Amino acid sequence: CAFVNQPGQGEALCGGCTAIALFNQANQAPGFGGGFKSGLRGGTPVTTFVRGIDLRSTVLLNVLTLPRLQKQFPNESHTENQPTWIKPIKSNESIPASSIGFVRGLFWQPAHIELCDPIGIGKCS
RNA sequence: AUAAACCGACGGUAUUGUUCAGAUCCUGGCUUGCCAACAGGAGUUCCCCGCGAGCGGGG
Repeated sequence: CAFVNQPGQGEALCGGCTAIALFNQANQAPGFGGGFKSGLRGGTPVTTFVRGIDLRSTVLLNVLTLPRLQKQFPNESHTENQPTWIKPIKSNESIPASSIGFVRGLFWQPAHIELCDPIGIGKCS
């Protein structure tokens, strides 16, 4: 990578270009090893999305109807519908599992990282 | 001056040792190469000399 790739893609990042980085890192990438974790599907998980003629149609076409939604994660009673950031990961060795819930699972980001202070008016790298 | 540019897939290695291809076997029997023949035939032979139809001496 250091040999074959262009430098300076990481100088400066933005609201979008960063948020996307964070989500992508949490779900679709396996970094960084060494006592970090990747969740929940695993590492290198693959996505499958139905596509439409327009982003609008597309984003909806992959939304889950309330009952189809209800069938998969209904149990609810042991719900947590609170993101890692709203309510934190319960520290170490837990276990509990299977009670992740409708929301807290999809936005499950276990990177456990504090994004540095924002800066500047200039181009996104 | 192009997912380009700058850019080794690199180094070390016996395929080795033992081994008759052997013993037996007629290619045998029958045929013609015969008939005719003066080695005929024809003096051009190119140049110099000497003595006269020709004769010598020279290349």
